[PDB]
Amino acid sequence: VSPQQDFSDLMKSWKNERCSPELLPYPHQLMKRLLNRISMQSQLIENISMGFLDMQNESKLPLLCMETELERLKFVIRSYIRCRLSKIDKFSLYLRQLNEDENSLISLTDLLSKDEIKYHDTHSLIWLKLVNDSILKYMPEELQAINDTEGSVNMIDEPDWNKFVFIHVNGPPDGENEFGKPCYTVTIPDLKEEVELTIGSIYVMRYEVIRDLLRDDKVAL
Amino acid sequence: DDDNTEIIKSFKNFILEFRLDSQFIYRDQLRNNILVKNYSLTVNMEHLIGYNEDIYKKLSDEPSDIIPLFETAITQVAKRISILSRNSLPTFQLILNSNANQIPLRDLDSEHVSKIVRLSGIIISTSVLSSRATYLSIMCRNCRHTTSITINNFTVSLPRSCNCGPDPYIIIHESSKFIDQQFLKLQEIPELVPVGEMPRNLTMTCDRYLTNKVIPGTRVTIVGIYSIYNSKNGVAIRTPYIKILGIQSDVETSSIWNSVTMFTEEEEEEFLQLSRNPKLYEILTNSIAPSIFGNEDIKKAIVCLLMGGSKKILPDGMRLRGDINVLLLGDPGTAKSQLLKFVEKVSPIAVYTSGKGSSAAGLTASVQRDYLEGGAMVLADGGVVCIDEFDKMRDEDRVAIHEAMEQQTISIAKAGITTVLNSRT
Amino acid sequence: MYGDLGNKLVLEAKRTKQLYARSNQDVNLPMYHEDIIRNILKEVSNLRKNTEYLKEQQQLGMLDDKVAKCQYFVTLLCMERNKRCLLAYQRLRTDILDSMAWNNNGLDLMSSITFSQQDTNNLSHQEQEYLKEYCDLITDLKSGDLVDIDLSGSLVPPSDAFIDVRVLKDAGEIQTEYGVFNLIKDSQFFVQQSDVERLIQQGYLQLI
Amino acid sequence: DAVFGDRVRRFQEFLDTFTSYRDSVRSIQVYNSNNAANYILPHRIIISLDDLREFDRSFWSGILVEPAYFIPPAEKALTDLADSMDDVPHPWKLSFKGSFG
Amino acid sequence: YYDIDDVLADGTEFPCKFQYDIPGLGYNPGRPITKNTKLSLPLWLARILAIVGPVPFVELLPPDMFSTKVMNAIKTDPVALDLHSINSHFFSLAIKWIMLFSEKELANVVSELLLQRAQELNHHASSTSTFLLKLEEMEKEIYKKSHESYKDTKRWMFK
Amino acid sequence: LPAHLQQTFSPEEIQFIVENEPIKIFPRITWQLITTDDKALNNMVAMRSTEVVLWIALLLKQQSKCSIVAPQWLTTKELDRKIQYEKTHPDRFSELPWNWLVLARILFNKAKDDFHDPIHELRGKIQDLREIRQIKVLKGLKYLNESHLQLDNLSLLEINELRPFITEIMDKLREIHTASL
Repeated sequence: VSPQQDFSDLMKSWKNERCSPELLPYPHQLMKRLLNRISMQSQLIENISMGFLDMQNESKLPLLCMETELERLKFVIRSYIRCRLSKIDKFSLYLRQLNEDENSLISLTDLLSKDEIKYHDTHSLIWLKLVNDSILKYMPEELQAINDTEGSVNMIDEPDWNKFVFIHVNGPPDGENEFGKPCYTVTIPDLKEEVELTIGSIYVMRYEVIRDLLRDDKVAL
Repeated sequence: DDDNTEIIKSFKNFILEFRLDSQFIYRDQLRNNILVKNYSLTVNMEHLIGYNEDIYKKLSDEPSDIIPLFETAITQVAKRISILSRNSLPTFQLILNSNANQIPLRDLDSEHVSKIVRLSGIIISTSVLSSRATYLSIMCRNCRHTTSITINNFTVSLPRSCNCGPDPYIIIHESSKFIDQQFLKLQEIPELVPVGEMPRNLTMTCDRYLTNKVIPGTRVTIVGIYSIYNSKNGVAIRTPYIKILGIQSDVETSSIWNSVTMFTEEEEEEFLQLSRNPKLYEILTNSIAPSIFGNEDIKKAIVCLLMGGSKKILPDGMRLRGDINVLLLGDPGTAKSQLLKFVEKVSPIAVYTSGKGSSAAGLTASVQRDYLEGGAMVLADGGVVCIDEFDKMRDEDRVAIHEAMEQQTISIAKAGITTVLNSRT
Repeated sequence: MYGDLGNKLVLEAKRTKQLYARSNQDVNLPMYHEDIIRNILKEVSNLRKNTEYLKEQQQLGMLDDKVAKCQYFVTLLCMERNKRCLLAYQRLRTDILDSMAWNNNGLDLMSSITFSQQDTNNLSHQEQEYLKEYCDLITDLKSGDLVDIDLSGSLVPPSDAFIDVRVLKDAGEIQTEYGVFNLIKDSQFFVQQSDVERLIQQGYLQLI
Repeated sequence: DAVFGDRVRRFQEFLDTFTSYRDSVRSIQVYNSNNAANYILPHRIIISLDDLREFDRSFWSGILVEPAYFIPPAEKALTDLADSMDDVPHPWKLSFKGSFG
Repeated sequence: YYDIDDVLADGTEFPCKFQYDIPGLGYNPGRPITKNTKLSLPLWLARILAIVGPVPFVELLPPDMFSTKVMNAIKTDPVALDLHSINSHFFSLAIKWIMLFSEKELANVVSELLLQRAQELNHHASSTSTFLLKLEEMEKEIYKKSHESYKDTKRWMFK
Repeated sequence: LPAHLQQTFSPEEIQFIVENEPIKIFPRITWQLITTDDKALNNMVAMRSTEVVLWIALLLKQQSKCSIVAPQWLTTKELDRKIQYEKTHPDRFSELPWNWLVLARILFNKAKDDFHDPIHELRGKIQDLREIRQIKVLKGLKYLNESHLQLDNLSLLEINELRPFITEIMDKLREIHTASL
């Protein structure tokens, strides 16, 4: 609940995002309390900056500090969402097929932002509308639908769960998953026998075997 | 030799500690050189003299006794960088190119012999490669002493001691490590200072990684030591040569590769922008003869010539070709003989030969004995050939031409070579 | 020979990636090819015409022959092939495009989309409608935050946090926002990263 | 020089497992005796480099890197195998096809 | 798929002969194509013709590029081998043909070749010469990406 | 659309990250400010060490209102035990601050006059420890297999430079092999 922690989780989310091959859940509970918090301090600093001129017929430092800080954290999330919108641009179709299907969790108000959902549907719409008056006129009857034929394929791709991601293993020990010799976690790849995993050492593997560790935040990326 | 230890310690301390703010230029020069497998280093003297004045004081004093202690000094460094333990790693060549003061060719007379001399001249022809030796084993004809001789450079006779004698030492060529050598021969530049006399040409030996670095005919600026060799031809009369360390070509002058089958990118862009011109043909026909007036049919004909044509390899072996031929024949003032000079410039690979060829090179493909000596039809294969006085050409090669232009191939039965090459010209 | 025009088209698509790669990225796409794709569309119309013709012919003459299947199979693939080309090209074109709409709009005070994208009219109007609709699409994202963004800019993090900008033949003074920087050719402003981000994208500032 | 012996015993094994060359040596030994019964062939056995990699890479890299120490023990081994052939009534030569390069 | 490398990879010709006769030749005045005719086909159409049939429509004769001479020559010196000359696509292509014909044997081979190039391509990842010219297009693209990470990290290293 | 890089981090971004690590300082000064994530501080006492985040130390160092402390692991006498321990375990990469490259760039630009014996020494040391370690990575990179690697203790910058390469040719390598069974 502390500010510092929300920030550490912001950074964590940012890294996990730029690393992974695919989209991650939209963390509204935090990102919204920060989107309120910055609206607060950006008003506050302009207020203290304006009140400062009244004592003027001293030290610009905490103001400069504050402002630089705000530039840094207003950069962070802007990288975040400017990235996620790109992965939405790449996965728009996949997500659509994920939405038409019942199981398991569709976009809702969670998997995407209430702001992002608009971006998604509108981009999707104007894209289909572009290709529609451009190359489909002139429309193949089988190719009317944008979806699997199958082959090849299309898109479908790319929920690619096998791609490699550098991962650094961190999390609180009980002394849950620690089987020795050093520590957690399993592993159990499908194709191969366990390594398994050691915590003070970064080990690159597929994204799929570790997705559950990612959920728990037991390994940073 | 504690002194050589003292010198080499200074060279290591010059490579490891050198700082241009803040990267270490040399130390990284080294790594980035061993990875590509270049096995060389280029020192910049200004940095050197900046670092210590002393080591440059000795290096301009007796270069040929020192420079190899610098080689071993640097390769002893690449041992600690490129690999780690607790092979094989040749001792790198150093190439040092620096400003100093240009010393023209005419002004080399003694007195600076064995003192590094920067200079400038146009290379005449490059001599065919031949190997010197670097590390060669040697066994005795009798006692069979196994001696590994590290030859350096810095000619050197073999040791006679383990009857036995006088010189019972054989070179084992199965274990001997070899390097390469070139022999440039350079004629000083025609601008200065020929006066009324033919310009002198000093013979130069490039070696290792500078070899084949320079196409003959390109202006260069050599650095190297200045030194003398014997070569019996008295008394005593030893003749002058310039060892090269290391060579640096002028920025522009066929540095290569001016002929890349792919070019760059922005070039495809602007080309594909030129393909979009309606007056493209028309504007090209205006490019060829800025100076030459009239003659529009010729003017266009050149264009359609340069661009080649349909080329078919279709079975059977008979292959039709491109592209055509052009006759400019007519009385003078036609500028045709100048126009050809122009085509010669434009065409990617072109050889202007009016003859009867000229001067000592036979009209195109030519048989010379040690093989094809390479000529117009040859040296200029796969492109444009420019001929003049077409009616004034010799008979025997006239046959060759007549037969060549249609089937693109000329057969040469002269002497011990019966070859059947290919002129796509 | 059958579907090869698409291979040549995507072969041409490749060179724009080459021009976006190293690169340097100035945009300046040569043109959208309407002609060659018109050839493709005439070829594919040919195809589907023979397809429905033969689809009529199986109903009468072919009488459900084992061979017939092939035409509806193989030639069908060809349709897909053109599609595989036509979209691959097209998405590539949208990738080179939307990013441009990203990094610069453009930027303060956008305040309108103008003079940008040297392609202009040379690029197809069908894409330009998509484009204007797309920057109209991103104006709403600009209008949700409230962050604030300021998103189009600052892809590269602030340091620290004051810089020095050297004028580059710009007039000026057009700096109305925040303050009248009073742009003046041959004048460097010891100004904070704030207005630098916004003004550097236009082309006024030069050295960061 | 027990290592030169090693090279010979090593190249021995390569022949007769697999035996794909041995039939050609036999063919050379037979054809000339057939000319002896009549009323010319150079004696050398072409070795495809192709096959050498399947057995030993260590001995494969050697023939390229340092042929002076390798070709002659392999050769003495080939003569040695030509003499165990049939029967009585020469250095030969290696060839090296390749698999270049 | 949308990337240019794949859709270009499908463009390559293969020597595949027909199992059956097919009147209505789309290639010219046959009209049918006689059985066991060897016709070069691009990969895109030829890919599912080997599946759909229980005898497939095409034999899938092994491409000259995969000739056992080649798969042998790449086991000697890959690093000096010129890939860009033969196809030029290899990994983009070979990856499809290994699945299509379901050949295990050469996996272990190409899986080796691509390590051996790369232990060389981390060597030109440090800041060409001639070698850059003989890479396969897609491999080449990875060289851009690496060289750019390095260059940029060096330009960040100082000022 | 992030354009560059995009899959790997930018060299700058990893400094943008590391500057979030706190380190001790020696303030010359004797508002508030709460800021957001700092938590610090009661007015800093001159000639008294305290723990604060990096980007602010750097910020207050440009104004030379504070003197940053040198990290205990940044020393030449300290580095010596580290290269000694590194030459002698050619396999493992030893123990790294994980930021050490980027702190080695950053703290040398400004803070340089604060270090005891900073000159021509430590840069010589870390440019070395950034040599044998790099070649050890390129010679440990021959053993590549899917899917596993031990990169053990390795810097963030070192990760970032070679990332596209490894996680690309792993995606050509593992891609045939998963798919050939």
